[PDB]
Amino acid sequence: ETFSGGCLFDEPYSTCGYSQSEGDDFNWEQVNTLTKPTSDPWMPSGSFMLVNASGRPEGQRAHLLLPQLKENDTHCIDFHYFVSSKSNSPPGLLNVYVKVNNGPLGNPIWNISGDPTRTWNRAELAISTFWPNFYQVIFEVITSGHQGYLAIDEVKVLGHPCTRTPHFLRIQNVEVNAGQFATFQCSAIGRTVAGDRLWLQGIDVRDAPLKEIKVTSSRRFIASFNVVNTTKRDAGKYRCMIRTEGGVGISNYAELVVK
Ligand SMILES: *[C@@H]1O[C@H](CO)[C@@H](O[C@@H]2O[C@H](CO)[C@@H](O[C@H]3O[C@H](CO)[C@@H](O)[C@H](O[C@H]4O[C@H](CO)[C@@H](O)[C@H](O)[C@@H]4O)[C@@H]3O)[C@H](O)[C@H]2NC(C)=O)[C@H](O)[C@H]1NC(C)=O
Ligand SMILES: *[C@@H]1O[C@H](CO[C@H]2O[C@@H](C)[C@@H](O)[C@@H](O)[C@@H]2O)[C@@H](O[C@H]2O[C@H](CO)[C@@H](O)[C@H](O)[C@H]2NC(C)=O)[C@H](O)[C@H]1NC(C)=O
Ligand SMILES: *[C@@H]1O[C@H](CO)[C@@H](O)[C@H](O)[C@H]1NC(C)=O
Ligand code: NA
Ligand code: NA
Repeated sequence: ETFSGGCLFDEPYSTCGYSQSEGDDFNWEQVNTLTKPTSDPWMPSGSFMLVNASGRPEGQRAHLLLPQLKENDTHCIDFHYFVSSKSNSPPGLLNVYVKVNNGPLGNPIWNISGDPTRTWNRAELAISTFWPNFYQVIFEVITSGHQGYLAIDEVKVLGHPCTRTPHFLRIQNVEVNAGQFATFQCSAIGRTVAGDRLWLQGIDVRDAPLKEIKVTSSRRFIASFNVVNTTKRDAGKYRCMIRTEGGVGISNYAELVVK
């Protein structure tokens, strides 16, 4: 029993290999408004995972974890999400995390500050981590203190590149000596436009600046990030990150070596 990674929440979520945490503050609820309706104006319809934020203080955390995914083909994760609030004010933050090969949680690769618009919005994830390696998508709500709803009514894992996000190509470790720049060549397939934010995130390390985006064709660009005048207190793991109006794409972790 492997898992596609995805879930309509029509069956119990453990059917999809989704799980929760007992190490945090609560749990997501699983609802179906067709089988038990609700006259709550701020409630969405259908089958979904819900956070009810009523009588929850600020700071409270709750994780819905995807099965570990061990993909061969370049693929796409998209989820569909909903937020509502009685106040014109948000019920919580929603964060998406990726741990790769059982690693540290790291930072949210994608997040909304949860503005309560009671509509559904798509977001797609383009993760470059493949068999024999694996990763785990983790949905984390953190409550604002005000009442309302955050919901996810379906996650889909498709076997093709993401449409609204470029995806990165394997990026190799970088090795240099001392007082001299270290260049990361974040090479992608797809299109990038104005709004798009592009960045190299290093754990425990101040982020290298975007140095340039060099577009080679309608389907290929390289974003390059320069860590200048390098020392030992610079060495660690780096990753390519693109945020577009549609999703987030992330390369594998490249490592930095200093001689
Ligand atoms: C998001 O969180 C909110 C806080 O937990 C929920 O609001 C609560 O919703 C319930 C609705 O069931 C409401 O209280 C009802 O329950 C009482 C306790 O049993 C009861 O006295 C009333 O309901 C009915 O049940 C009794 C027998 O049990 C019968 O005598 C009657 O038939 C009676 O009508 C009562 O209305 C709360 O007022 C409300 N709590 C708060 C603090 O706001 C939301 O439901 C939840 N959203 C969803 C849809 O998940
Ligand atoms: C991702 O790809 C892995 C590649 O291994 C081989 O898979 C078979 C089908 C064949 O196409 C080979 O040429 C290919 O390299 C898959 O690994 C599995 O391969 C077998 C079929 O499941 C299986 O007997 C074997 O035990 C298994 N594991 C290994 C390490 O070889 C893997 O299944 C695949 N995952 C998916 C479904 O994406
Ligand atoms: C979370 O997302 C916002 C955009 O909503 C971004 O600018 C902010 O800095 C992000 N923080 C992270 C990366 O956790
Ligand atoms: Na939980
Ligand atoms: Na659903």
